[PDB]
Amino acid sequence: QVQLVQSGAEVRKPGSSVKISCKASGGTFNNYALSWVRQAPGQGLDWMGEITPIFGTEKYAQKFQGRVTITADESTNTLYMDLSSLRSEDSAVYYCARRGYIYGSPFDYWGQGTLVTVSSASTKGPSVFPLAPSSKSTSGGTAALGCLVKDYFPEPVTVSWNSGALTSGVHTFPAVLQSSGLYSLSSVVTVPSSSLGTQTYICNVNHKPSNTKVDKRVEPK
Amino acid sequence: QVQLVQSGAEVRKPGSSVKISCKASGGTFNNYALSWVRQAPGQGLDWMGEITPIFGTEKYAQKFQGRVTITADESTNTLYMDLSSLRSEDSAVYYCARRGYIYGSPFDYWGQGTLVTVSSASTKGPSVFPLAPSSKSTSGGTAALGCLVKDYFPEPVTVSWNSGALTSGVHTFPAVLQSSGLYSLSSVVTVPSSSLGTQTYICNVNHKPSNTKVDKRVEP
Amino acid sequence: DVLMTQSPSSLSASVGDRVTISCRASQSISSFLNWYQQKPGKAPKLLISAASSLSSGVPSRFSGSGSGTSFTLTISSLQPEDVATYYCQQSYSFLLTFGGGTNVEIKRTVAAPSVFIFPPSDEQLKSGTASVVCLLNNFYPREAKVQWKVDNALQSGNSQESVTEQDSKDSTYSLSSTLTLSKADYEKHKVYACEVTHQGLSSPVTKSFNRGEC
Amino acid sequence: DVLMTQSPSSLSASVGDRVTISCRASQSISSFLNWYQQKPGKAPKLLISAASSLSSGVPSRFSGSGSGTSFTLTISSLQPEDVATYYCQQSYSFLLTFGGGTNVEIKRTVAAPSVFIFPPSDEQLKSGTASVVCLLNNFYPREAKVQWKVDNALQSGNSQESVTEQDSKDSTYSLSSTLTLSKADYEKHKVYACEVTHQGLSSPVTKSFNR
Repeated sequence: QVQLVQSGAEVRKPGSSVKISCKASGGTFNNYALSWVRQAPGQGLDWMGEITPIFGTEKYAQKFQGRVTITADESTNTLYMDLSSLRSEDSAVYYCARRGYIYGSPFDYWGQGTLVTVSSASTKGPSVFPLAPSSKSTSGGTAALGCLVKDYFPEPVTVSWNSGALTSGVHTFPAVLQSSGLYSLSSVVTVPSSSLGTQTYICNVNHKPSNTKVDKRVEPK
Repeated sequence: QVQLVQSGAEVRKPGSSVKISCKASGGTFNNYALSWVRQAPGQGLDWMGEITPIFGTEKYAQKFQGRVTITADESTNTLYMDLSSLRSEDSAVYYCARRGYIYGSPFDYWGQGTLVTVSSASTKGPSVFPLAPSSKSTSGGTAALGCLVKDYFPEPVTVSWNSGALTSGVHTFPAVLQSSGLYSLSSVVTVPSSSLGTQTYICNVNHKPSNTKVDKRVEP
Repeated sequence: DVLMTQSPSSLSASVGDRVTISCRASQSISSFLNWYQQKPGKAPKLLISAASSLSSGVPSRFSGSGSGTSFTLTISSLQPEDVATYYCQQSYSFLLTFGGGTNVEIKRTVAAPSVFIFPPSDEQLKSGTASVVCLLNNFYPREAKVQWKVDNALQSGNSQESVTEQDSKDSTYSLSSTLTLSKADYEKHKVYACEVTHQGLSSPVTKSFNRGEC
Repeated sequence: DVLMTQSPSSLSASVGDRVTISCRASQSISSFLNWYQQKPGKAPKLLISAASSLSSGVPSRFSGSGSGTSFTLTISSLQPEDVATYYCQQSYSFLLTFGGGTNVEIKRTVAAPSVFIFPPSDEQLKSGTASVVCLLNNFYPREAKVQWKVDNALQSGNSQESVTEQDSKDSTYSLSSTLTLSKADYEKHKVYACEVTHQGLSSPVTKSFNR
């Protein structure tokens, strides 16, 4: 209500179903209309359907009729979307969106989104390599330090630095799909070279699908 | 030998109109009365109306007065029906039927029928999958082979075997409407197991609403 | 309008039986009464016009009688290919009307079904879905039950069935039942079983396969 | 169904410029037109509802106008934090529909990239692949040419690039280019160089190491 909090990233095989939750954290779904909206890679917002619990009504976009069920559970104060017979094309970010039950109302509250990947490819955890600058590179007063997160499936990986402490001048690049069918990304921080003397620089990599949690300290070579 | 050949099955949105044609081959509509008759699923024949071009007359059943219009183009030997303001209740097979101009005549020629589906859903062609036994199932002496014609809209699909050379022992089942709102159908045939070794078995599937034509060899 | 009423609405008879169906008009229609035969998914076929005149090609086991308000169609010796719905229709009044139909069904000796089970095709599994099919072939009577079991767990809500019209040669039925799972759920279990209940089987017959060919 | 069409598909302007985005409906939607802001991998945020009603907390530099089939969103004073995709959406018909989006970018003074090169880690080389990385930091504009040379042999079809979202504060981009080689191929060569061409640099900048 104050905050729509969705379930974490999901990976499914084609033909399977996915159930995504949306918890009205510190509020309710009473006398609201609850929609699901998706955003496929590099595409726009696509409205899937809506329920208005108070009226016992539900409706879907024609192209999702027979594929999607939206259910609200008062007990858990949770809205669910179940998408069945998944295909590659259903790989997207799914958002819950709340609006007042009244005709014409706008979506004033959105969930953070849930990434769904639909693929028959096997889950595989990443190999994490340091991106270590030469001493010559750092001699100019700036140290570019990074971690290469290689050969994983599926998205996402999360990368932090110093377990949350370093955010300014962190660039975590969008993942690239390689010709192998595996993703890679890099995350780099650029810091004054002298800071290598006064603190550690540790990249924290989490790949939840493979239960991978890796920390790597990065130093110049 | 006159044959009345109707236009294909189609989906139409609620509130739209449908125009169906009926073409006389080996004959004409020039000295005949021309009726349309419909059959809603699992129901009886329901007479809609008739025109007699030779006498310039027309008549319509009270339950279709206004909504159905029947016309003829003798120059192309073609009869039409137009039904407007379609509702789900109008989903049905529509038949043209020809009879003599003379008072009291019976319907001695009928078209093959046209299935109109009133729905907001899109046309979708099927996927065709083989139904074949576990190899040990053939060790018995009778082999059942089939094709599963999955996820199409609207009805209907046609299934032949070996381009219509194989008819004995064929069972093409009624379509079932899945929870997805798409249809699925199976066609099966039983053959001597040994015939698996000496010829091909191919199912010929046609879904005309989507122009989907698939031939699928069936192999255990 | 002239209202046409047929009786009975359905009947069951043995091969070689004399079958009579009735058609009554709400007003006198003289001799202008026609009979059509219709098989499922086929156009109606004219059998008799002017109450009693057989169309060319119609076998003489078919006859029609009556005039005014009361008509009958008779099959002197019911044959397997006579299974159909029969419709009367008046051509006396300008607004033509059909009777509601009479379904003619055959009764015959009980025949237990042959049973075939089909694993999903590799082609369908490659797409992500597993349709498992059970065929009950050439049985009588029509009433039959299929239950699906996956590693002995009774399945509910994930199957659908269809039944053929009564066969024009042998008066039997066939039934297909399709169990639909995701490939991911299909790969979690080993034994796929179709349990068949029918009058011709003193105890249900179960056919199975083992996924991966166990 | 109502089809919502946005114009232009993208725009770039300077901080403080007034910019407008158009939204047209295929049929009259009365007042029932909403505008959202979305940053990449973030939830959309409601800006404007009922054509012209500003959501609480939204800066006054956002406004909306129109009715029927023609609507506009105006930003009177474009700020670096306004870089986003903006979507219109009709709430008139039974089945809701969005416009296709307008991508808003900031124009600022040219900034050349700071360039860094990373050899493959000894850790990676053990497992038989060599990833060489070139980093371009904090540059504007977006367009940049990154070429890989191995012993002066220009490399083809064995590199991939990734780019950051335009920075919400400084309006710059950063870019990574990754060269992938077998360990066998990497060990056969000495000079690894990434050559960068960009509008901020008088001559191409090359960063290199000897294996």
